[PDB]
Amino acid sequence: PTLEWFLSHCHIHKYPSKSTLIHQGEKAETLYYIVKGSVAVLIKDEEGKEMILSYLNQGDFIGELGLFEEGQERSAWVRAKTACEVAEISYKKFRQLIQVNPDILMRLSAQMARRLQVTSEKVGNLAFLDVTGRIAQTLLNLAKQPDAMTHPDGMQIKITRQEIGQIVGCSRETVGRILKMLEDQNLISAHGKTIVV
Amino acid sequence: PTLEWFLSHCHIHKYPSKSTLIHQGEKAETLYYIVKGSVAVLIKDEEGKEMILSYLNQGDFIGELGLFEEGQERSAWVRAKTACEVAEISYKKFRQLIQVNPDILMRLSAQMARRLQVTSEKVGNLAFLDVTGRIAQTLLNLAKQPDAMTHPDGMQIKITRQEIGQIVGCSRETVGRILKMLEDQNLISAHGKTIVVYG
DNA sequence: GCGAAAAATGCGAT
DNA sequence: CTAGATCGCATTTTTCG
DNA sequence: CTAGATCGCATTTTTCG
DNA sequence: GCGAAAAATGCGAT
Ligand SMILES: Nc1ncnc2c1ncn2[C@@H]1O[C@@H]2COP(=O)(O)O[C@H]2[C@H]1O
Ligand SMILES: Nc1ncnc2c1ncn2[C@@H]1O[C@@H]2COP(=O)(O)O[C@H]2[C@H]1O
Repeated sequence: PTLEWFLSHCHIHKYPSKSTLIHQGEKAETLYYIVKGSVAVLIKDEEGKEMILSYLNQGDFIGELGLFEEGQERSAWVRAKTACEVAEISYKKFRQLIQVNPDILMRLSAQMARRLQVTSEKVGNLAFLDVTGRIAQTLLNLAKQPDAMTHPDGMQIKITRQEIGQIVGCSRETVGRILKMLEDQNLISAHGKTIVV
Repeated sequence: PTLEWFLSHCHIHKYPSKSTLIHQGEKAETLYYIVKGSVAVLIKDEEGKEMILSYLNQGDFIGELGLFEEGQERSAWVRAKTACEVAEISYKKFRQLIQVNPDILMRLSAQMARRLQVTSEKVGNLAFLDVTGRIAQTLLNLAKQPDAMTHPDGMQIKITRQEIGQIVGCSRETVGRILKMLEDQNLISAHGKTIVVYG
């Protein structure tokens, strides 16, 4: 619709399965717009480990956190999860775009409000829950949002235990030791591809 | 300027220290703008624990995360830390003050801008750092906000060991038990209040 | 600027 | 193995009439 | 106490030409 | 739409 004026005012780039869409700490002067696919958002800790703050997808503005005050630079890594096509465009341009139309400012603004929410619940989650109850939370959230292939008795996921650990905050060998517990209990199913029965 | 206009249509109220401005859960439909004083945004889980996602001062907007979708709930309690002056409009109303002047829709979104970058880091200090690290990062965090009186060396923050905990996630005990030595380490000294960078 | 009362802290071996 | 979490109510420490 | 973390490497599983 | 190659897993006494 309105978001139609934008799409054809930006570019279409190509990034394969693993390219790092944007890197931490590098003066933000352009916002991406995932056309097809899904990137993942991550910050890391001195010793090297990563944590997956979020999983953006098909139609989510990216790297916006700075279109509002020059002098800023990245705050997280974004590496394409699948095959992603990103709609590139500078901040200034995009800016003079808003003066033409307002509506388009009223879109991501939301996007960045829905995240401010979720993330609060991640702190709500990381501090009010022990790893078990957190893996349960994270499986549901992945049984939700797209890509979760339907299955006979529920939704199906495709994620590595090593990976769960990152969204959550625990170690490789607990995520998987928990999944077995859940497995045994009959809450889900497991095999490199888990089903959240 | 582009705000006196914004306050033009904006019933304004004076809330007293410690008053609940907003309930986490309640149906959301009104915006707010703090023209004086300051609040604190906090979440709390059923067994009774609480957390401080942040403190909000003058110029800050509050309860604006339901402003984009019809039918959200207020995502967290907000309680005046002092006596505030708060202006309100009403969602439906705001949306109109936008079409006619989309600028007032900017300032706000550049706020959340930051708020997201910030609350984001909360998540990262929490899963990455130890209670200590998170106190060291908390002391400085506060040591530089609208209320840090200048001490000959560094400055004088004013806080209780329990606020810290709420901001950190650990206990009333472990905080001090963890503050004593951080003091013996000789970077700061406490006693009812604390001074950052030697005292 | 003095109190009584309301709050905020400290203990530690599990 | 290690970081923190805890509980009953005695104390400093703070608030404001 | 009690929830979680580690490490070196045989197996398994999943990925990529 | 096979297979070597490259990643993810499972173990526990501490
Ligand atoms: N908590 C979050 N939830 C979702 N997306 C985020 C979050 N934090 C950062 N990002 C995204 O990651 C991007 C990294 O670059 P920017 O800081 O430009 O903008 C950031 C956002 O688009
Ligand atoms: N993570 C956060 N950081 C700062 N403020 C927040 C956060 N989460 C919620 N809030 C604020 O608290 C308000 C609670 O109600 P709303 O969701 O309407 O709007 C929310 C924001 O104004």
